[PDB]
Amino acid sequence: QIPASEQETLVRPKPLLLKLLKSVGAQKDTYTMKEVLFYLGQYIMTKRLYDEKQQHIVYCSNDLLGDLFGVPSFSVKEHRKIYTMIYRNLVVVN
Ligand SMILES: COc1ncc(-c2nc3c(n2C(C)C)[C@H](c2ccc(Cl)cc2C)N(c2cc(Cl)ccc2C)C3=O)c(OC)n1
Ligand SMILES: [Cl-]
Repeated sequence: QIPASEQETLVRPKPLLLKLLKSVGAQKDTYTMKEVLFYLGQYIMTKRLYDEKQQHIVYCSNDLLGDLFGVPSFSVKEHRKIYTMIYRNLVVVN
């Protein structure tokens, strides 16, 4: 699905994404995609937003994550879709 270089992309989160990131990690201006991806992963895991009997599906209809991504649920295996959902919440910097 994804090239390995993608995680090196330098990004500046939009306000809503930054709000979420600050609840799981230190506040800075610029992140790598690897960092954004990790913090979002930890947010999901700590808040237990996944189905216990169906661990590939994240449910976020009752969470700010749902507002960020614009979906009630998604699969952790759908990597291309996740990248698209994240990208709409940031500006790439070069
Ligand atoms: C309960 O057991 C359990 N174990 C494991 C998982 C679990 N599976 C994956 C991820 N997780 C966690 C950290 C949420 C993780 C992931 C999912 C959603 C988001 Cl926004 C962000 C991340 C970082 N990701 C993934 C997604 C992309 Cl685009 C690229 C690379 C990876 C590795 C996965 O494939 C998981 O997901 C809820 N549950
Ligand atoms: Cl929330």
